[PDB]
Amino acid sequence: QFNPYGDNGGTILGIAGEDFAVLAGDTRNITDYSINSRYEPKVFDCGDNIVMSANGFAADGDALVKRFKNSVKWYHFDHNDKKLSINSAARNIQHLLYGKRFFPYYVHTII
Amino acid sequence: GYDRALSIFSPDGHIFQVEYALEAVKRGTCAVGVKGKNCVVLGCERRSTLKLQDTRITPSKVSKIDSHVVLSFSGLNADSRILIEKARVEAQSHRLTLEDPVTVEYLTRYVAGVQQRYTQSGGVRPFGVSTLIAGFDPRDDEPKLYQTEPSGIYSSWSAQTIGRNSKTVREFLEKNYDRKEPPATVEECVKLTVRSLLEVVQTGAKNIEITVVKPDSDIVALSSEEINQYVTQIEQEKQE
Amino acid sequence: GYDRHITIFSPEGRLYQVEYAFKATNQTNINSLAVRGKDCTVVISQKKVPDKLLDPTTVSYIFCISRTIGMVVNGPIPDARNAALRAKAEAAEFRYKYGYDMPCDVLAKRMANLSQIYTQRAYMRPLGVILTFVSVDEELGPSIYKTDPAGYYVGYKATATGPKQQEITTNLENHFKKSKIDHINEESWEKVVEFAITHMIDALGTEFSKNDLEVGVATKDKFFTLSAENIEERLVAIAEQ
Amino acid sequence: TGYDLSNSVFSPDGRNFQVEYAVKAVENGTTSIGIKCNDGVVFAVEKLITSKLLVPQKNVKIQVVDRHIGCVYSGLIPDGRHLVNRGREEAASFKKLYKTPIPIPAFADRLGQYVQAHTLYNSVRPFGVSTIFGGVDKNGAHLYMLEPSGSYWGYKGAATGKGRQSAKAELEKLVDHHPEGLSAREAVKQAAKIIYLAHEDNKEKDFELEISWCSLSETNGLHKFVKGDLLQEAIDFAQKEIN
Amino acid sequence: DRGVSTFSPEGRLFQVEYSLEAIKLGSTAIGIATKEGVVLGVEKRATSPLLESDSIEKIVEIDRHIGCAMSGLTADARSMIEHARTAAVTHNLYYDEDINVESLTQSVCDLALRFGELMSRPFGVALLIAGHDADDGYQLFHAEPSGTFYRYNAKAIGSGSEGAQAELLNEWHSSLTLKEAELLVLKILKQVMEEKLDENNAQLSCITKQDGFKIYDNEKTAELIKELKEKEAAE
Amino acid sequence: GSRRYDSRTTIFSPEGRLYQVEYALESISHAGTAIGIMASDGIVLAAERKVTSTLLEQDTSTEKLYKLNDKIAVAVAGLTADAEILINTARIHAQNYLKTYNEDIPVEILVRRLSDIKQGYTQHGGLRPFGVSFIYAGYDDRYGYQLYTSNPSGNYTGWKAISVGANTSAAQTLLQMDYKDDMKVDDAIELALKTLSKTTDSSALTYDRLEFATIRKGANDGEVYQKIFKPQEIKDILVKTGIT
Amino acid sequence: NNYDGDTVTFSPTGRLFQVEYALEAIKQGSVTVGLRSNTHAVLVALKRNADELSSYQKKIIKCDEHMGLSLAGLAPDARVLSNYLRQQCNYSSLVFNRKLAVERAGHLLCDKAQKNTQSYGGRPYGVGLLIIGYDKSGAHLLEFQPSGNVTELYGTAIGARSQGAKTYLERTLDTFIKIDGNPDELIKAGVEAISQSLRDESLTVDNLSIAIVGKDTPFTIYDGEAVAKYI
Amino acid sequence: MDIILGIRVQDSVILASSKAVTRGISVLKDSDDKTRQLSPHTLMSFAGEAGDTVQFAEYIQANIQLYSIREDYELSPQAVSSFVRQELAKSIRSRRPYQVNVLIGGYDKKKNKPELYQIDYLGTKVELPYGAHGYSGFYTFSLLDHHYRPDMTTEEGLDLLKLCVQELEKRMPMDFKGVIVKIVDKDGIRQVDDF
Amino acid sequence: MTDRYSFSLTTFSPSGKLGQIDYALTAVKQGVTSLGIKATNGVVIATEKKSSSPLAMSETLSKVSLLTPDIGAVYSGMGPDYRVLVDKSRKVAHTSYKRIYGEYPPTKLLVSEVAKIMQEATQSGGVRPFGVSLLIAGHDEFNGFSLYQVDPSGSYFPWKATAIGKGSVAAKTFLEKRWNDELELEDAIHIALLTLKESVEGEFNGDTIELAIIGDENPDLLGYTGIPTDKGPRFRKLTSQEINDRLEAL
Ligand SMILES: [Cl-]
Ligand SMILES: [Mg+2]
Repeated sequence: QFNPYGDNGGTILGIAGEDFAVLAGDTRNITDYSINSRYEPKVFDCGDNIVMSANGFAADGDALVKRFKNSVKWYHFDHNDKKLSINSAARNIQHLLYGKRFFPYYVHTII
Repeated sequence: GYDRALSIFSPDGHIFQVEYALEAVKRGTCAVGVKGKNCVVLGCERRSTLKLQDTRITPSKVSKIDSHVVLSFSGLNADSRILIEKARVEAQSHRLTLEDPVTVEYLTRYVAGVQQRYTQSGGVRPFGVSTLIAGFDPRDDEPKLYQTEPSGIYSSWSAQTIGRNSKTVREFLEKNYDRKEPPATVEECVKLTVRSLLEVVQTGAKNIEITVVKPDSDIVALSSEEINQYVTQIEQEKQE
Repeated sequence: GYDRHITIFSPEGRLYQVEYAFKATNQTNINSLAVRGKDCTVVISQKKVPDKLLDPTTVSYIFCISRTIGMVVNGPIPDARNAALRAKAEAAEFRYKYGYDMPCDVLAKRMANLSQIYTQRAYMRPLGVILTFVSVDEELGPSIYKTDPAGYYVGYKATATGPKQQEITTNLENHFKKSKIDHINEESWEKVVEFAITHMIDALGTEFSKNDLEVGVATKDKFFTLSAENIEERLVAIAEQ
Repeated sequence: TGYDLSNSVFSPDGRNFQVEYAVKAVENGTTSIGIKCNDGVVFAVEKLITSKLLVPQKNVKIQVVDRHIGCVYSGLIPDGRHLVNRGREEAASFKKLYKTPIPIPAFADRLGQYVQAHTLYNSVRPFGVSTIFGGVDKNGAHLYMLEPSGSYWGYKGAATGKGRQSAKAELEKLVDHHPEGLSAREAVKQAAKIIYLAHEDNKEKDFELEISWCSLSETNGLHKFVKGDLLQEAIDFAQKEIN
Repeated sequence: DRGVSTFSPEGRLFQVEYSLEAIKLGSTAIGIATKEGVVLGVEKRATSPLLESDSIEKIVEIDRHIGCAMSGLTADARSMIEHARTAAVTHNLYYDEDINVESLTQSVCDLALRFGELMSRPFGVALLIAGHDADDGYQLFHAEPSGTFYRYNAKAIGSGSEGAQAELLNEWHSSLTLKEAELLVLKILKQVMEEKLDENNAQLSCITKQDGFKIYDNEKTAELIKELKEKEAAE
Repeated sequence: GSRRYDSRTTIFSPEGRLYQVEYALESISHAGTAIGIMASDGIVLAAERKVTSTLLEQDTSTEKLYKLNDKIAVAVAGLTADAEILINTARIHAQNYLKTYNEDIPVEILVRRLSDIKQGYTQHGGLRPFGVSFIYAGYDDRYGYQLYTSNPSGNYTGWKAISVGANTSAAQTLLQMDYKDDMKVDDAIELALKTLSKTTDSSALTYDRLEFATIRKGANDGEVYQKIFKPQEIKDILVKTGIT
Repeated sequence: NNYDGDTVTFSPTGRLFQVEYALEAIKQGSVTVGLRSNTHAVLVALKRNADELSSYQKKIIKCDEHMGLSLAGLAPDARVLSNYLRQQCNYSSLVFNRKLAVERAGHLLCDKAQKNTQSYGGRPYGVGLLIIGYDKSGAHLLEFQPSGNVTELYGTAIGARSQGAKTYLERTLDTFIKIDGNPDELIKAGVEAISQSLRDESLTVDNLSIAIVGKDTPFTIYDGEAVAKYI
Repeated sequence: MDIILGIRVQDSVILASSKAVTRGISVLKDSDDKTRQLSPHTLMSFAGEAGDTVQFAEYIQANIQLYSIREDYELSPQAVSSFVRQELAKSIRSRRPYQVNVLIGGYDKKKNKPELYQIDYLGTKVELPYGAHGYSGFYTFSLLDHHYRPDMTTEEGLDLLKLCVQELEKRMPMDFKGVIVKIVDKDGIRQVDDF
Repeated sequence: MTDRYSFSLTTFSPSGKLGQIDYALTAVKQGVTSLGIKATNGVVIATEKKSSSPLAMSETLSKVSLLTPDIGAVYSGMGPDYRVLVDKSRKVAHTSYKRIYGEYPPTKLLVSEVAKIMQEATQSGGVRPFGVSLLIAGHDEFNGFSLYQVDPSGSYFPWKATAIGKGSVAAKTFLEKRWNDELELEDAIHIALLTLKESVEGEFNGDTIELAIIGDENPDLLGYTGIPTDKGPRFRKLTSQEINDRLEAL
């Protein structure tokens, strides 16, 4: 039977300072016991000083980041170029993820 | 589906189908609502060109929407049934989800919303009906009387009338009803309602219907003899 | 008077849009004729190519509906092609559903029923065409069935359609009074085509070259149209007699 | 009367006045032609230069369908584009199911039936274009002209728009003088001349020439635009003939 | 007859222009924007003295930071308000923030032209939408049934609008206090109203950053009416 | 588009009337008269057939009087075809109620639903109303014997005696004259026939031009019987009252 | 006259009156100018106000980082069409990782406007648009009309008294086309062009609206004190 | 949910329903009323799947109350039971059926007779002198076969019911936290507060 | 696109007339005469075959149609409308009756279904009424022989005998004089031919006249043997030869 999910491995890490924040991720991409790429980035600048990573199944991860980046673009169009605050981004991402509650994006997301 | 915009604007800014629906209300039998200190009374005209009627089974002019709210009307009788049914369904639906019966304002607002929707929906004409909605909110003793009309506007009234020759009875109520001191008792409120209908009706025999609503779902319709006593009393005081 | 614009009854029980669709039939100014042999059914039609810039091979009012059924139209080409495409689809679907080739008369009925719907339903206009269906039916033999914008249809011993239809009709009537039979008593289809052209010449009073005519022939298990040279061969035979 | 107020209504003549009114919009438009040749077809069109501010070579009117069919039209330009968009869908579904690219007669009837469908109902308007189109298929070269009624025929030469009568007359001379046939490279040059001659009926604004062609030998059976040296050569040929 | 979405020869939609005539018949509504807040005031216009005037609801809350006043066929406004309230709350759910006043107005105006042969006719009501957000501050918008909206420093709509707008032209400046604006709405309403202005036939409201949208009590408005009459007699 | 040809069947006049409803009532006023009379021990339904031909099959015919269930019948005035659409709907509605509650439908409920269907055709859909007026005669255990009428407006009312169709003005004046509350079925039968006999546009009232039906409790003990009269039974009842 | 009740009816001379009446709504709209060089493309728009108390109606809308338009006529129709353009630009990016060509943008607007002119019930769009953009073939300027007709130009203008600016640009064609690698000078030429359509009024700080796109310049709009430089 | 009983006597119907609401290894509540008044002289007790029970009961209650207002008339117990059965009979062939069993106790005012209807989640209706749903019946039916008489009074019916509850408290595995008892008669519905 | 005619094309005029029904009845008046006569042991239905052209084969055009084995139909008015009604009537006899009860519908109920279809064309959106009147003859076990007329309104009436179309007024008068309740089937065929001669102008023979009966069961026309209960169709169309035999003893 066809299995729609896969595991592309890797790991990510976010730390917050006083006047800064970091989001780190390794650049390895795998399937089973094989290396697909040694440099395939999964930490992205999404605009409005928001960085994002969705680690796990890379297809779902890229889909989610792509949709959020697009959500930022339409937020500008619909609300007079207003800056999307980090708390507002977080809530928006909840709705993206929960929209697929019964066929989930298999990923751990950090912004 | 039939899609035609029947209700539309004219050059002078009027929606003629809504205004012609008001003319149907003007043709309908008179209906009056008077609210007292601890009650509301709904009075209704019944035209006397119809003899050989069966009053047991003939549809009554005042309808119960729930045990604590009533609805009378003026205009097209067939149209009124559709509004009454929808209101009754919404009353039970409100009890089911909110665990509390409707307020009179809420029920009025719903009926008024239905009427409005038929003024900007394709393929339908407006309701040729204006309603008087009266009752008491749950666990409340303040009397409520509201009016609706084909356009969809609604508002609260200390006393009001609708239907044929309603302008005459509204004239009567405007001078006879004191805001500072409403009818203190049930008798006073019924009498003022009967008096106001006697300006227009003809005879006080089987032409007047009276329904009294009191707090905590206490609604009763008066019989012929009970109403006839008010008619007999008013006429004797008049000869002066 | 909006009862003349859509297909509803007038005070005298008439459908004016149907009547005006009949007048559209003659807009091309072309006359058609159909006759039956023993083994065959022949249909002929005038071919008029006024513009010199036209490719004359593409100018046609005869259509091959199925392998066995042929159709000639009297009316404008867009409506003719509409009717032709639908008849082709109907004949193909019939074969698929019921396992045998659609008969000429059954297709005629089906197209007539479709035409009827346009006379009763308001949003669809009638097609301004008369459809003459021909075949050699495996049960009924040589067959001619004709449909019109009213949704009427009937079988024919022979028939004609167009502006000068009445002259051709009476010409054929008088022949069948004389011969005392329902068909052209002739063995080969070639001579039935010769009969058809000869009687059209007599009725219309005009002579024809090879490019002035268009011919369709139905035999058992195939319907086919004749080329300019096939017609020219046929015209030579008539002339030498 | 009132028979002309609604599409799909027969007049007492047996005519659809709304379709005839759409023909008037076609007659108002710029001139466009089609020339059938030995192993292909040539298309050409008049583009009126309304202003100096129009970018030359960058308001293309001739359209390609699939890879082997060219379409040009006169009248309401947007209606033409709508028809080509349909043509492209029809050609794509034909190739999808039957593998082979759509034959030109097959393609002609697909447009014909679609245009004819817009004369059947009062809820739609007829097309305000006459469309000249064609190309090369398995059976050789084909040229067609399609009208607002849905009527179409095959043509040796075709013309439509404001200068149609001038172009038709010039086309009729080519058919008479070349019974064996005209070559593809010749037809391009003749197309330029005929557009320049047909421009006499629209001579207030000066114009821009646009030519395309399909040819089994010259373009390998595909639709291409005539540009650069071959275009300027055809313009110079046309300039020499008017003087 | 003729189509609902038809253009006139002058290039205007018949039905939209006719709905504008209905709005002129409506009761007056005035809005004034300041740096201390936005004030909204309306003429109630009771058709009869028996009608309980406090049940006339022509000023309405959309969210805590956005208020709304109406004029024309006021029954038509119910579904517009319902849409505005849902749009405001829905945005807060999706983005964990207050929604911009302009964005709310734009959402309401998207309903306006969703009519034809969707609803059967345009709305017969104009709206004054007043609010505050962090970005553009205190704002007043006029939302028409054409689908167009303009921002205004001050604006009047309804039967006395052209007279009241000319008066607002002279009186408005960029340094108006909230108290000054309250009196100015009452002043201009009293001028254009048929019946004599009091607390029962006119209603005031405002929106401030600190306290949000508030409809004034009849007791509060009455004191502002009394303060206004004294100040006009004082010179 | 199609707007041009729309009659607009569901609009108000300037006076506040429904054009198509008024014109449908005008249509009904030319239909054969139908009378209903309610007695204390039963109900009579009488109806005059529209100008009969001598070659019409009379015994196997049904124009005016239709059975809705075992306890309810209707008399028709107007377009018979329109009436049959509504009758089949009413017959179905009665069986739905019986299936749901295991009880025969109350008369008013059946009447209200049929009247609500007619109402719909006057407010939405852009279709012509049904050109039909019904007299409903029925019995249930709540109100006993009941007579109602409904008309194309979808308005219905209850009656002691009523007429629909042609010459109702004259018919209603004669009923209003001779009707009384303690009346029996056999007396009501006589009143129904006498009223039709005077209001008829024909020369003389005969058995072949009449349909007749009674709803009595004349069965055995506490149960209702519907009697749709046969031709010979109408002939006998016409002789018995002394009309022929 | 009898043939202007709806868009589905041709006149006897072959005209669509509802489309022509929609065209009339553009002439009533405020003036807006478009022009380009080889490196940049500029929109200049005269904004209109209801009165002195009102704001000035925003004429310029951004469609992508490399494309946007100015409007003249019904502003809600411009919002519908610009929203459609945003979606088509966005579809091209997500599906093909490809910036939408300005020419394809025009083709898509043409076809969308056309469908409204051939079907019963609907109406034509009542707005004209000037689309500017920088794509893989350099700078572009388009003129959209609600008949469906889209045209690529070096410069143009639409709205009331647009003939004045259009004549100026027709004279200045040779000068402004070669303003390469100089944004401020190309805007100056556009501001001088729109000045030829002014009567009684002049260009003030909250009246003028300028937009620019180019080689190393995303589509950006200038209003308020940012346009004071060019008065 | 679990225990619901019903006994029809001479002049009344008595319904007894358990008070426990259990989820997992926790008795969440010990005072739960597993009944709804459908009309002044008709009471419905219910038991089955969590959520479904109350959702179904309240849905029926709303429909019967709607009927009462519309017709200004109380539906007979027989009529209400037939309506309820049909709803369950529809439900069993739905995508997700109501897993709810009910007893309907009513006093018919026209007949002057008490009536008890037992309806399971499939839509299986029976009129009975005494009824029970679930495992309760396995004890109570045989007990009532012995001790029940058709001419009993309400007080005799309550003692007969006490005998059932005692047997269930003795032999049932689960603690059902006693019962709420309600009586339906000519004067309507009332609750016995001390049981 | 799409059917935008969702409104009635037949409406009430101020006088109470339904115009399109009246105009449909006018179209029936213009139509060729057809008639029906009921006997004690059968029913006869008959009409003239008005040939559009002498080249046309009038055998291919059937004005008298079998609906079920025991029910037949004839018309006056518009032939195409009749043809589609016969198609719908045949189908409804199966879908709404035979596929449910395993037997053919009785005459009155099939008539009722045809009437319904015709009523719907009087009230539904975007359609005109049918321009025909039908005469439907049939037999069934519990009602015996019967004859019905169906009009454009959807109204139907049972008849002992009647006529519709061109010369119906005179033909009805003729039938009144000749009809009695003791008529045998052969006597009813004789009268049908006499009545129809009055309205026919040109040729009067078996090739210009179309006539069918509803009579005794015909085992020979069943097509199979072995089931005793199946005894064959009661509907039989008289041949051209069978008509000419009765025209000699006329
Ligand atoms: Cl068919
Ligand atoms: Mg059970």
